[PDB]
Amino acid sequence: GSHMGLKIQYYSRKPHDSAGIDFSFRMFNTGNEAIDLKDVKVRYYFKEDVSIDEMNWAVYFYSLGSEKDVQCRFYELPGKKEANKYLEITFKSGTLSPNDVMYITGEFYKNDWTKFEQRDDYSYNPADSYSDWKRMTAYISNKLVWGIEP
Ligand SMILES: [Ca+2]
Repeated sequence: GSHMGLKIQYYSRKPHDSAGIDFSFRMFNTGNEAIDLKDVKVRYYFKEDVSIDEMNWAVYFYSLGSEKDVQCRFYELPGKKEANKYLEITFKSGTLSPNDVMYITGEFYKNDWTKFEQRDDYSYNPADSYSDWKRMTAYISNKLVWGIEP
């Protein structure tokens, strides 16, 4: 009984052209040790020509505490054919015991209110139910534990 593990499931009911990108997801502790969410980050990858400072994000719900405890930031991802941006989600608090699940809800937008095209976004899963989603990644202490980077 000696390893940590996470798994992400997510889906978006937004149409492929959308003002908001929904990054709401759930995450399970699949290992056999409790996890401090302060050590965890998650990435949602996409493609956009706008600068990271031309987008804004919001988190509306966090099952393990206040929504204020979920902090996000946009980053550039250069030199990759499959994506050129990610939103990284981090946590100020929260604990997940083995087999427990957490949820967040959140969306991001362009400052100029123009629409995103999501068909070229690596992490987009247009669906109406949960399944394991390998195109969002999760890390513990900066080590990759779930998913596949672009
Ligand atoms: Ca896009």
